Amino acid sequence: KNSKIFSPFRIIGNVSNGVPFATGTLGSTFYIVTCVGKTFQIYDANTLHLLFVSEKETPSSIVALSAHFHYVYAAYENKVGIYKRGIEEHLLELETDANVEHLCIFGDYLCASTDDNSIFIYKKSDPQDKYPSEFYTKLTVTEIQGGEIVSLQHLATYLNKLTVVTKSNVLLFNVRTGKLVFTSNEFPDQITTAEPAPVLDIIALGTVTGEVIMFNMRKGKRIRTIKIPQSRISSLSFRTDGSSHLSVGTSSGDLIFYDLDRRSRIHVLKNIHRESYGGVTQATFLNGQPIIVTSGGDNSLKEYVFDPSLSQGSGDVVVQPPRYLRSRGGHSQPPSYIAFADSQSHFMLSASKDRSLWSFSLRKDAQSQEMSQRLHKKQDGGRVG
Amino acid sequence: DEEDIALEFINGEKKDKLVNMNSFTSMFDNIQNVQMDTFFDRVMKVLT
Amino acid sequence: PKVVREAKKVEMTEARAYNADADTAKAA
Amino acid sequence: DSPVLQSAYDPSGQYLCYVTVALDKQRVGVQPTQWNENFLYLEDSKLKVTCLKWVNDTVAIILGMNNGEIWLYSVLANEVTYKFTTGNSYEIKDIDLMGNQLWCIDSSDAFYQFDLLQFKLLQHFRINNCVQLNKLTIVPAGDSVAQLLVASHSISLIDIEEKKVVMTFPGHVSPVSTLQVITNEFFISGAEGDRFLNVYDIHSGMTKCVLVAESDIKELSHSGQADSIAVTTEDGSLEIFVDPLVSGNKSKKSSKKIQIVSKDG
Amino acid sequence: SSLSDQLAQVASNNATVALDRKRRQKLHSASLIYNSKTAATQDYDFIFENASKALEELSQIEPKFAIFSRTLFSESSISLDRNVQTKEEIKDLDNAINAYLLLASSKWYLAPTLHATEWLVRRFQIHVKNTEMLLLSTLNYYQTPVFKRILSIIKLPPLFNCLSNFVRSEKPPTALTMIKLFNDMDFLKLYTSYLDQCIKHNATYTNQLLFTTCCFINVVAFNSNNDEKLNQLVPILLEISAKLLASKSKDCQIAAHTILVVFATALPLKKTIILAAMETILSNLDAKEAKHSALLTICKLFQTLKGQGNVDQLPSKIFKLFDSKFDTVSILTFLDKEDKPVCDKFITSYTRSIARYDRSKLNIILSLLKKIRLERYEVRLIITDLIYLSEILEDKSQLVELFEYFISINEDLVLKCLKSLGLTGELFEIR
Amino acid sequence: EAAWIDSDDEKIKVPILVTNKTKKLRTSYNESKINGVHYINRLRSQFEKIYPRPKWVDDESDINALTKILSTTYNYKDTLSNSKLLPPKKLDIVRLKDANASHPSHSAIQSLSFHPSKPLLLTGGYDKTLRIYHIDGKTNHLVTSLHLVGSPIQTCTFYTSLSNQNQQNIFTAGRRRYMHSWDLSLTAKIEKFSRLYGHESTQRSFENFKVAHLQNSQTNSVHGIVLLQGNNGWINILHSTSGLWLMGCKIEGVITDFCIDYQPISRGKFRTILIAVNAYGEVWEFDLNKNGHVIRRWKDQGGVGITKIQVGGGTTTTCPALQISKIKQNRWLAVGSESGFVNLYDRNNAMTSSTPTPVAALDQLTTTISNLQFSPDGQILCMASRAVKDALRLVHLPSCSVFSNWPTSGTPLGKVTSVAFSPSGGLLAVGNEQGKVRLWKLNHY
RNA sequence: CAGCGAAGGAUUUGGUGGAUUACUAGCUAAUAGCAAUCUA
Repeated sequence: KNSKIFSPFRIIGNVSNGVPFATGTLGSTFYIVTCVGKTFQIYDANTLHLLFVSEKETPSSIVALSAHFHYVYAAYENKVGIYKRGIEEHLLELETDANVEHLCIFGDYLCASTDDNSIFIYKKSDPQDKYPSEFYTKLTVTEIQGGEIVSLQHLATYLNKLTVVTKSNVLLFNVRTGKLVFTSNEFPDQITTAEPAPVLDIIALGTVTGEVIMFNMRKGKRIRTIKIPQSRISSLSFRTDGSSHLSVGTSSGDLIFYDLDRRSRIHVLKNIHRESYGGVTQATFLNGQPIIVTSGGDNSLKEYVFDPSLSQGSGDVVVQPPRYLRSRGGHSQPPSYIAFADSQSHFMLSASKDRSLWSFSLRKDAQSQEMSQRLHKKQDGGRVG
Repeated sequence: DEEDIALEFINGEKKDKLVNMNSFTSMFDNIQNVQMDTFFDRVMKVLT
Repeated sequence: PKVVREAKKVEMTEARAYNADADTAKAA
Repeated sequence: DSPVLQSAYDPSGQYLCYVTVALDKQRVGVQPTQWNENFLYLEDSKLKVTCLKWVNDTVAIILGMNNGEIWLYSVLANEVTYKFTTGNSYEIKDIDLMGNQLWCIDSSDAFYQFDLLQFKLLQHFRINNCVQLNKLTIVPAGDSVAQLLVASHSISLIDIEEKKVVMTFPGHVSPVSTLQVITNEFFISGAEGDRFLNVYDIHSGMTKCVLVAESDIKELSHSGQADSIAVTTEDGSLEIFVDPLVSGNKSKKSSKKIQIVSKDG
Repeated sequence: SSLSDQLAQVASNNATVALDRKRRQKLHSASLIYNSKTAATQDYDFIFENASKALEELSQIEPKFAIFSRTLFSESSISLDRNVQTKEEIKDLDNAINAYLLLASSKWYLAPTLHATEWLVRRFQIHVKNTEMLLLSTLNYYQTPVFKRILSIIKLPPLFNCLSNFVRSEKPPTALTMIKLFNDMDFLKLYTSYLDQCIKHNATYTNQLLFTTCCFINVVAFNSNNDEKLNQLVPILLEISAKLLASKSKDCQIAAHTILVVFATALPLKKTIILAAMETILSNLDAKEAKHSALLTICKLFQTLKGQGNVDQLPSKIFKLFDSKFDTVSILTFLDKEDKPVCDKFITSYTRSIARYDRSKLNIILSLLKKIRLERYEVRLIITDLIYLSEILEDKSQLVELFEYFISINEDLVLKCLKSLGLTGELFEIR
Repeated sequence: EAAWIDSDDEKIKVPILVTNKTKKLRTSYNESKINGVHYINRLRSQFEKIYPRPKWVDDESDINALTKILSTTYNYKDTLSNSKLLPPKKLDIVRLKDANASHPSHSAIQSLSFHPSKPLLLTGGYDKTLRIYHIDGKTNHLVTSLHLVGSPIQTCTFYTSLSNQNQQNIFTAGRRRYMHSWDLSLTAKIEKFSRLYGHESTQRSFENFKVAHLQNSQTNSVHGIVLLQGNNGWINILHSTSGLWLMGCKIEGVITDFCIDYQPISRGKFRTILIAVNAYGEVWEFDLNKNGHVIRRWKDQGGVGITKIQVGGGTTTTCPALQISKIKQNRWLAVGSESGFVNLYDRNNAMTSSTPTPVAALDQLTTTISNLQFSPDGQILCMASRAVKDALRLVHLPSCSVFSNWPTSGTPLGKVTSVAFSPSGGLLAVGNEQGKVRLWKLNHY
């Protein structure tokens, strides 16, 4: 209900929820747009401060968001909201009742897809204005053409093409004439992730068994396959600072860094995010940067940096393992008990059902930090029980 | 009889000789001008 | 003395990225 | 603390089936209520009894273990007769049956249909917008195989054919630990940790009464026409409410209290 | 950071270029041969001509150095300056230097390679710029005054940091310090890269391989009681084990067998990886010494296998491959060896495989069962497989002969296997 | 080369100099509108110079299997699945609830035992109150607690008959000249054995006894035996049901301890042997299913005063059998000294020696040992003193290596005085003098 | 000496990362272009 005394303000102490985030560049900066339930949030990536929030909530929960340069495309129950600086600038109502599932942005054509393999693509009225505002057409993938959808994206250097990734097949489109062009081969198991590569026209796509196929869509083939035992894969990425490094993220909370020039595991990371809250929901390299931004479903966002090598002569063969860098988290379960620390209403304390205690700061949301459970040693001779 | 055949299974194992951190320091005294087959026999006799 | 496994101040270098704006066209 | 892991009465209250642990292995014992020594042991420590229910009519327990099996276990022949598998190796959280048809609920939130006359898996469905789920109860309206009542932490109601949430209820701050239908319109809910049972209407969803114990509830029995509700507190006392649905107009207190003290203090 | 370290970086960057007379003589006075006040008056042509003489005598004792005469020890090389030319030709320069360094890694016992490499040091400045390949090429000779000299003149790389109290000390660095050098995988991935280059150039030899293998088993020894470190350290030692078997030399093959046997007794591996290791060490087996050592290491690999499924069938394509590389009479005389190594689990799997995938020549299994003693679950599984074999194919004199031998010793075993499967009356019916 | 042809891009034309970012990929200052496939090739080269083209795409298009399996898996240890045995030098203990915590004790814990099949622990101390607990991993309570005045008990144990398994007699004894038997029947009926028939001049105490089955060997009246110690060299074997002196055996030199080793003879026949030591440490090994006469005698390699001998591996007092066919020949013997040196002997070759060498002669705990017991399956040896705190070690065998990870200094063992195992559960129980008995379990079992 | 006491305990010290002011994104020639380029 509406009130007359208290107005709601903000849900503080909340970082991620498990929706795959997106990233965007501005000059030589990087911002991370993460979802928190209904509103989203825009961090930066250098100091990982908060920068923006949506000025008002969404009707349903946000299911999928992406980001071009200034603009953030949120997607919930039936619509896609084009946002600027955390302020909504244009709704886009889809021509259905079907719930939207995924989207991509490229060139002029925005492209969103519902939960029945129906793809509304939209077009900018003027090839000069800032965001796609005008409905162009509606493609529809049928069950003859492939399975039910799981991602879509326009990989690079393709003249107004698109790549829909189903559960059984990869299938391109020419979005100007609305035409399919190239259905791929058959794939014998369910695939769940597909991210493009910074090399020419190939896309890495990982299955429910732990294999990564590398489809070359211009050739229509596969180039290589990375096999991994019984890992429910969740999120791929590539590193683009020259030294080629693939990075898979397994929903068992694993992050595996593969070299590709010599097909070797560089370093595994175990239990980076918690298993039960989804594992590694989304992990990506910032392009032209040797850092990693991971986000789990357990209300945590992390950055892992790759150090320079210690072998000044060998170089790319000896790779230092990833350090841990800045991270922002809350507790991952609903908070049990809540206090206010100071009279100035600056710090507040939470203690949650996951047995952690945090000092949130409701003034500036990079000051919130976990209190630490390291016992002061008994200076009378006793041993800690 | 399943725990009996399991107990016979664990009975059928002889004394191995484990490795420990100061078992192979002696090889560095005769790493010089020694044929590698004789080295392999030396490491197997210090192993078992 | 052990090998100095040592971190440093990290810095975000310049990005250099293809953008998708040049990937569409129009019939003339 | 109780060395009984869990226990349940047969309908009409003559036998008790209780799971205890005995040298890191659970064993199930049955006992009448006016000696029996057929302890069904379990195999290993990684296999413990999560939930159990009598059936009614070759007399049998069914025992949902913590791996994805329902051991339909006869009491006369001292062994598990049938082993209802699931597809996942996930630990189940509750079972409830009506006639032939039986429902199981997973840790991965799925709902499983079984039939103890034909030993198949009928259907298999997870649903959106209910995630932490730990116990259900089929709502009886004669042959209402539809409209079962699922509960953890906010109680939901589910038709089995339209397969959506039809009505949500104010749950508790804790996970629900007892969920017992008492009439054709009312059901007891009670969480763990809390002293506060509450009767909910299943049509309008308004709380009629809140039953206040004097300690934490552990289990409860009720009469057939809900004219008497006996709960057992956590500290081992017993609180029996007489006539809980007749009006202390909103929060009914404990009517009679029974403890069993020895003569040794 | 701060200014002092911020330009100590550029000092280390431009340490190779001499900027005046004092730094020029402090840079030129580094030498593998002469001391400081002698070396500060040499010119380039002097050390070049005696190095070229050292090179041509080294090239007639090894015919693969005239290429370095043509492209690195030529007359224009005394005018070729290193830090005056672009990154691509300096890349050509130092990979040619690395080729020379791994090629001349063997010759360091004899002074022609010292005088051959000292001009390379004095001119192309490998004692400051190309230091890594130099150190881990001459690391075998660590009790020698050539290594003490080269470590006294080197500028020490960030990996070899444990040696920095052995610069200009008369004590050679000890074996414990060599292990503590080898004891991190940042060094080990480097050293495996270097050994990969040595394999694909075939510059491997009996002293480098001996030293490498001895330090690797000492690393595994230090990481005996660290399960996480040992599991971290698997996929590099096993990696170069498999890359070491891909070569042709008997010495690197038996070095692969050595690291494999010590690693298998270090920690219990899985059945699939130990079977892949068995077929891998078999799939490139040529010389007789490699045959002998590989048989010993296969027996010990299978002896250090626990859990159920330990004495099961090795499959068909590894079984016929084992029989192709090793005939039956070699197995028989190896079992006839008087030292009697413990090979009971491998021989058990071998008996079950010869009874299931050949089922034709049972004189072999009877003979070697006579030749060794064997434990009870092993012989129980053998006679169970024999029961299944005797019922699928018709009984023979060899089969009933070994059966009555297992009557003659330990009757109640085959009685209890008949109690599991049938009855001794039914077995005498099938007699 | 392309598996598909778009057939639409070649008829397009784009003025590339409309904006800033698309005007650098011209090639002349007079060309304005370019063809589609030319445009694709131009921006394709622009992509290939904005990210370079590495070698791993043009590598290929998918003696090797070691590399292949090594690049496949991560966990390079099989022990997740079965393991069937112990891992050496690092065991998987966990802690449980303190088994004295429900109803505590006051004196030391001089005896501690398990029921052979039922989940029952027995505790007995000098405060002459033998308690019995039902034990489990969460909260373990006191079933009964017999108290008997004027008899501070020293050692006490369970016993079941091998034949009909429905006897469940406790036997208890202290420093006095009487011991007590008990048929447990969930008000108790206990009998007081004190009738010494043959020898009455050799017991100043009953404080050391064992209980052991035997066969009749002309019939099969398998029945019990109490084995009491004496004072000079005397150990007397009684009956357990009746109380008759069966016979006695004297060794030369002072008895320090003794143990019982059974061995099968046929399917349904078995033979019991008693092993006894001096302080000097030459043992007598004599069967007692016929009359008690020495069939083997040899000598421990060392020891000035040896303190405690315990056999194990197969079945024994602490791990008893239930069916007569379920009885098993032992494997390991162990002898422990006042100096702390425990030798452990194999007994698959050392029935032939007449002077056997030890498999290992370990010494890790310094002071004198008091209790040592094997596992019910013969993989853990458990050694413990009664002199200093944290004076217990666990030895993995057949590798004969002490476990390193446990016990640390921070374990709350206390000054240990007794220890016992589970028959099956791998549930270990330690007792000290200050009263409490603590409980651990071994996760491999 | 004691007790405390779940597969160690107790200290010295470097580096990095987050705070120490109250969280509206980068650059430039700034009612716009850039982020692959401001050049013709």
